[PDB]
Amino acid sequence: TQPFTVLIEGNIGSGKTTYLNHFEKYKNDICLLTEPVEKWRNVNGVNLLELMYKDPKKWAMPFQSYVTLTMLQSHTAPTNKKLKIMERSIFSARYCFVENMRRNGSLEQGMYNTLEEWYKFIEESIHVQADLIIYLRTSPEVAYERIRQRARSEESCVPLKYLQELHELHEDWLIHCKVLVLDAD
Amino acid sequence: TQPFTVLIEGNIGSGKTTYLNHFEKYKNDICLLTEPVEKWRNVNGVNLLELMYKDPKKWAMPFQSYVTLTMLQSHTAPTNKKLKIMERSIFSARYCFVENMRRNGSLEQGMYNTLEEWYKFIEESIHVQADLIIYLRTSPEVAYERIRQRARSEESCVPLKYLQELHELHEDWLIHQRRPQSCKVLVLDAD
Ligand SMILES: Nc1ccn([C@H]2C[C@H](O)[C@@H](CO)O2)c(=O)n1
Ligand SMILES: Nc1ccn([C@H]2C[C@H](O)[C@@H](CO)O2)c(=O)n1
Repeated sequence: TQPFTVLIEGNIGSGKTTYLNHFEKYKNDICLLTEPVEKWRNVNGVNLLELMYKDPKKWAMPFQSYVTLTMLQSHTAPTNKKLKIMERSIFSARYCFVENMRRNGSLEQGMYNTLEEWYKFIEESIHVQADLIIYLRTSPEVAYERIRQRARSEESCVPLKYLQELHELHEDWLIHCKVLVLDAD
Repeated sequence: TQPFTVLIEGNIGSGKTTYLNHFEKYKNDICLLTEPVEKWRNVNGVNLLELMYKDPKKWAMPFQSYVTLTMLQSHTAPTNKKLKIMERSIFSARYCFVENMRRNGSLEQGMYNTLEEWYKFIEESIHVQADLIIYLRTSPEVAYERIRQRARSEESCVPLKYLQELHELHEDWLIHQRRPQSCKVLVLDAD
């Protein structure tokens, strides 16, 4: 029992937070689920996001596992509203962020495989509500400027190359469920 | 929709496999779920059990996460039989095996916390069927002997100290009732 669901997808620095704020005035009639970064930063006093960025070969696995969980919690969360808008999803976690961490060697085969088994079990047990994806398409260099533009201790070591990798993965998934592409440049 | 469920608990080398085999002849009327070791040994060609034992600080986290999943799959698996018997459970994973890996330093705080968030979400979303626990109570020394008397596998180098740690945790849970079980425990002398 889930309302019409829109997912906001795009690279780091694609303006999703700014875009999602346009909907804040409609909170009375729309279910607005911000990406649970605050959950990730305080898993009982542990900042998994910081640990992942600081040491990905060690922390990519637990971090992405906790991402999967929190996204699943958002996807299945109860609301009486007839429209739901989600910042990101279990799908970008899987198809972009986990895939990239596998490709750059931060997730070893067995760790990726464990994450993959969870996704399979989720998809087999739960139909995940996804009616529309709004893809905030950017160029990696503009995304880079947006990250530096905002003070975020965690992401302040992310190379342009990493953003390029995440860009191509969003392109594969979303270009190469209805997808609406917006020029977020 | 799950039948009456019995969970077989106890240390490594407590004789659970031998004990579960006594029920094999009753497969027609009982749902028999062996501990999914074969799944753990072959996660797309990856032996997570071997990797965990060889390098626990690296592999305890993904291993126990996969344990959680496979146990959950067993707990929720469909059967038309009116009795189900399970070798181990999500509860021993949480209360003994994960707790011990946390205490010995193989699971850092953040990794333990991630595993714990999954357990919470599972208990809040799914009532896990558990009607009876049969505790195959052994002494660590006997559990140790059983391991060293059988064929070599991933387990075969676990120190006696590790088995003593797991023993006390099974006692805390199943005898002291210091973990939130609320379930009848039948203790058997598996020595
Ligand atoms: N599946 C995800 C989702 C988000 N992030 C990171 C990218 C940003 O740095 C931050 C906020 O979205 O979290 C991530 O590594 N993996
Ligand atoms: N949660 C669990 C369950 C089992 N095992 C191990 C103990 C045995 O060595 C092997 C087969 O039971 O798996 C484990 O490390 N963690």
